[PDB]
Amino acid sequence: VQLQQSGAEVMKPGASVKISCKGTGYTFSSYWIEWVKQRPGHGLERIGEILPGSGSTNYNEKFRGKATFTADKSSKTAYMQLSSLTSEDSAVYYCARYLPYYYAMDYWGQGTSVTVSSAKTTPPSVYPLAPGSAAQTNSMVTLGCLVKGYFPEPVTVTWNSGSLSSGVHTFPAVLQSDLYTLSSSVTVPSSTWPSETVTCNVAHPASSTKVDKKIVPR
Amino acid sequence: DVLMTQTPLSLPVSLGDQASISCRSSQSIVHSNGNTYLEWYLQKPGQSPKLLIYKVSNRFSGVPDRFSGSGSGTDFTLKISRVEAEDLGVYYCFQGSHVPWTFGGGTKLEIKRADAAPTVSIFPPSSEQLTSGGASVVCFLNNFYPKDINVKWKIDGSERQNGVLNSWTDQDSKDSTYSMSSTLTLTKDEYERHNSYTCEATHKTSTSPIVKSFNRNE
Amino acid sequence: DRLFLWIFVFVCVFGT
Amino acid sequence: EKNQMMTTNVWVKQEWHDYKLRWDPADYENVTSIRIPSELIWRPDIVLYNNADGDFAVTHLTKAHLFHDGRVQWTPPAIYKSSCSIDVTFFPFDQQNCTMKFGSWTYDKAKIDLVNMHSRVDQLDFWESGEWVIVDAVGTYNTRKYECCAEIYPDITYAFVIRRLPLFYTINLIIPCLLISCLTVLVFYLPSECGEKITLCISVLLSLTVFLLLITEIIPSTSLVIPLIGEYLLFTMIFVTLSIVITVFVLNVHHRSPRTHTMPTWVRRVFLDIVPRLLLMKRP
Amino acid sequence: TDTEERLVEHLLDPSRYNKLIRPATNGSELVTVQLMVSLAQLISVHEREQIMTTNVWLTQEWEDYRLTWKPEEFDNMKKVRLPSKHIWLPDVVLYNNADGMYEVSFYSNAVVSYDGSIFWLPPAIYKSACKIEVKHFPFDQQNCTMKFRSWTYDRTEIDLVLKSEVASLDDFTPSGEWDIVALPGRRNENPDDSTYVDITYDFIIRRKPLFYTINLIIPCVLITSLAILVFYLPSDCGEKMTLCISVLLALTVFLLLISKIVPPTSLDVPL
Amino acid sequence: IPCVLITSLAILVFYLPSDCGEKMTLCISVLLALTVFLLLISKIVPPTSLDVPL
Amino acid sequence: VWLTQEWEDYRLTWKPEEFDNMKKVRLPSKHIWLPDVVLYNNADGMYEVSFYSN
Ligand SMILES: *[C@@H]1O[C@H](CO)[C@@H](O[C@@H]2O[C@H](CO)[C@@H](O[C@@H]3O[C@H](CO)[C@@H](O)[C@H](O[C@H]4O[C@H](CO)[C@@H](O)[C@H](O)[C@@H]4O)[C@@H]3O)[C@H](O)[C@H]2NC(C)=O)[C@H](O)[C@H]1NC(C)=O
Ligand SMILES: *[C@@H]1O[C@H](CO)[C@@H](O)[C@H](O)[C@H]1NC(C)=O
Ligand SMILES: *[C@@H]1O[C@H](CO)[C@@H](O)[C@H](O)[C@H]1NC(C)=O
Ligand SMILES: CC(=O)OCC[N+](C)(C)C
Repeated sequence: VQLQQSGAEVMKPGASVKISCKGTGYTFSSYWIEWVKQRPGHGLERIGEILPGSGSTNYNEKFRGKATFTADKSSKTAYMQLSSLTSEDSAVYYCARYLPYYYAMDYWGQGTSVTVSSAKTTPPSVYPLAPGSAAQTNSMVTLGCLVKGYFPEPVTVTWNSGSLSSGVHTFPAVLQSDLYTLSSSVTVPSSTWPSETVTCNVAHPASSTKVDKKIVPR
Repeated sequence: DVLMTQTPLSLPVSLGDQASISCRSSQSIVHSNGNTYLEWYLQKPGQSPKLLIYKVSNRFSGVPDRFSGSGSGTDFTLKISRVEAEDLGVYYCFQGSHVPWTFGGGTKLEIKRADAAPTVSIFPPSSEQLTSGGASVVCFLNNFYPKDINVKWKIDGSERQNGVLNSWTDQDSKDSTYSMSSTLTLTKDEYERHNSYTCEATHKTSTSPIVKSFNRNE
Repeated sequence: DRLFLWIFVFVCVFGT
Repeated sequence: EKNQMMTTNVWVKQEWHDYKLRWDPADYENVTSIRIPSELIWRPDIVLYNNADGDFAVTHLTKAHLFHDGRVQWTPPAIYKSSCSIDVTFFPFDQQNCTMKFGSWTYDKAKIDLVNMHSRVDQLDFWESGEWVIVDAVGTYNTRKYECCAEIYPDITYAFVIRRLPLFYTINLIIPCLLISCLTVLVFYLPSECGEKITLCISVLLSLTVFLLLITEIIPSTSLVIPLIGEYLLFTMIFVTLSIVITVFVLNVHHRSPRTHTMPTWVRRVFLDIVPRLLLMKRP
Repeated sequence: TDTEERLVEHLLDPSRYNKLIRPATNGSELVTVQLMVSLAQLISVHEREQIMTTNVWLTQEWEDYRLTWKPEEFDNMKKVRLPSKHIWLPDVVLYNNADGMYEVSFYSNAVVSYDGSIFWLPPAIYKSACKIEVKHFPFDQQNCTMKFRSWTYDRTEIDLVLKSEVASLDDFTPSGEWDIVALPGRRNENPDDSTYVDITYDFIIRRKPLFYTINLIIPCVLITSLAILVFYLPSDCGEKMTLCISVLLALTVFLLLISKIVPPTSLDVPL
Repeated sequence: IPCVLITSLAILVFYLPSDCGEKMTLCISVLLALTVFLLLISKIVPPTSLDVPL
Repeated sequence: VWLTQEWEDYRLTWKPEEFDNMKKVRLPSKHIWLPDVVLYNNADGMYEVSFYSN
């Protein structure tokens, strides 16, 4: 069996989005479809369920009136339509099988990330950083690579053909006011930093952008 | 809606240790037929959840035998005999007895080990930042443990809280440590007016906060 | 009958 | 309406061609058509899909009319008990829509195809009932695919729109209920010294409850919609129960004396100065 | 067509086809029958006599080596429709029926593939006895089962098999009084018998309570709320007896009606 | 249980004062309720004359 | 009910070795001699069994 969900979405606040879950390899009409919301922060929340066979649907108190379930029997697809969107609705939505009181929710969808924001597509703005001038130089020193003013996710940062993969600590993106960013620092020997060349890459498949800015000593 | 509470919110336990997660219900979730419909789901990072235990006395197919469960009408617990690296993730308790059905709060699982001191670093802006007209100040803390970490943006005798970013990294695999990259975005009109920039960070390993600072005047 | 009114109100409340 | 079934007496007119049952009337004394038992020849297996406590297929098996050019005409009778969802929001002024779905059971569209003999159900020999009127009865041709089978199966679905004639239930339920409802407010104009307020309000409540129960023996036990008459009866029952509570309270207030009660000053002021004046009722 | 009628005559020729003999070769091999229930409507649940009425399509599939032919010898025909009354059938019946109607309603044709595969999908109106749980009426949830067995051949001759783990709802019409929850099927054997096999379907159904709430529960609460008023009624009005006797009458009537609807049996009494 | 409850009220009429003006209501109601239950029981049992239910 | 019935019909014997060691077969009850055993004290006038199985 297999549950296939629709692709990622990006909608402005106040709009409505309809994401679909399509199942195959089993009797679609005889299994409930459970909808689960996972806010990026933490926690799993059950929006509700629908039985495609009949029209029966259930909703959690927190989502009553916010979401509506519909199912198509000809094509093995179930839809969830989200009402007026807000920034709080940005999360990953999962669809899963379920037969109450018997074998329960053993197959899940891939996940359909939804982003709500008024911003538009923006390419990365990588600003490489180097150790401060006023700082003692020891055997070990970190590196600096920054990306900011980009939208939407994801952005991949790597070195020159993976020159130095291990020892890096890439951090999750965060919003300042309207756009995301990213940070990544890696440690290289002080005898290698000025001698060997180290650079961080940036890739924005959504914006079809790729940048390569080397960092040099101050 | 029946509310389900999980304790502890986190459970650091080294490899091979006994792990106990308890889920408690706001009401009895026993069913007439004789079975109690409680389920435990594990979601490793970047993956959809998986079914581990259903009808706690029972267990799903394809899961290691170490997992087990037990409980009564209102108290339930899950036990892991021997913990391993692949067992890291988040565990949720799901009740399938009273409509609507609700998930648990989620109990993240960590592996404990010898705590290591942070390797703090501060990176001033770059030339491209000056040309653009910004001031990207980033403070780095790499390979530290445990989460008892706090960073303070003390600048030239003044502590700045507005515009302070928080972003840490999940426990790694090779090192099983944490990291964090807080930033303070400044403007050219204000970046030059101040002289001394310091990043005060405190950790359990070294009770006295570690100091790393530089001065603009050079 | 006031005493019995008290008693019956109590029992009717418990009937909930 | 209670069991959501419709019983009809119909003639299932069928007509097809058989290539083997052909002859030249010149070779048989100008015999142009015969009548033969319908069980000696091939027939289509048309069945009622939404059967409910009836027969899925035709069982009488009357004789078929066979013509010399191969045409076969078969018009057997059938009694059908189909399922149809009943809507009683406006009962007894309600209009129902009961459908009948007919199709071949084991032949797909590539082997047997249906043709509307006529869009409108024939009513030239209809026997009027006196309870319903057939507003409209049209057959629609549909094709759809089932999970059993890889081929398309056609069907003709007949939608019977029937309107109830309301006089009977009007007289026997609606107007008695209105007459009872006319009495729900009288208890407040009855003097407290008559000693008959409780009789009146209790009788009204019990009669309303009996009529609600009588109504419940007709309508289907479905939770999708609530009849308007049922809602009106329930709300009238609630307000009559409230009036009984108020009547007990008023009777208690009326029989009060200085030997058992003291009148608060605020009670005196309110109910002897303001409310009497607001109601346009002035003490002597 | 001439070829089709030639093939039909050849396949059903009673000289070389006996419909009363199991199509088992090699001596004492078993015939596997695939089974699958499809629900079209839940016509009614009658709590009083504990009977469920359903309109189901009972898919049956098996192999008959005597109904084989070579397509090249018959104009390249791949399948044919044979009347199910003139071929061997597995006597699969609803074993836990009520009123004694074991069999199917229609007896449609069977679709026969050239390789010998039989496909049979006859409609049926079934009545099955199921225990009713009245304790939580009108918020009750029933568990009514359908048991399917061959009453002629034991497990040594035909083995029943489930085509799917659930009953199908691909062509269902929603009830309007009962909500469908789950329709799982299971294949059962008896470890102490060795000749017993059946396939059972559980219909977990949930009652939609609005109708009986509005029409029974609220009036009951209204009448119960008047039970206390008698003690606030002054003794001078001369109406205490009327009130209390009328309340007792109404309560007795409602008890009798509810008992007519949902009988209190020994195991459980409705709350 | 309904029959026992009704029959327990048979003697109450003799403790009811003549001034309350409600003896007839109680005794008539008791009689009619008993008659109704007797009729219901008659509907339940077969209409045979070999013996009377206790 | 199931009305279990058993008797001997000497005319329905065979040697198993001549028939591939078959020990029993199913014959349609309509085609063999049956003892016509029925319920005499029935009401509604139904005497025989429901299906006439093998
Ligand atoms: C609807 O009614 C049907 C019929 O009554 C009912 O089916 C029964 O369900 C029970 C519960 O699952 C079955 O009993 C179980 O059978 C399994 C299979 O062998 C056993 O493994 C079970 O024992 C284990 O599990 C128990 C619970 O975890 C433990 O307590 C026990 O110690 C074992 O670990 C248990 O015996 C029973 O076999 C079926 N009966 C039939 C005829 O199918 C169904 O459950 C009802 N459904 C609802 C929703 O009410
Ligand atoms: C044959 O009979 C029909 C009546 O069915 C008549 O109309 C027709 O003229 C006749 N023809 C001949 C040649 O007798
Ligand atoms: C009656 O119902 C059928 C099927 O639901 C629908 O096609 C038709 O439009 C309906 N007619 C009316 C008048 O409601
Ligand atoms: C082939 C066969 O028996 O089909 C029956 C079901 N139907 C009418 C939906 C196709």
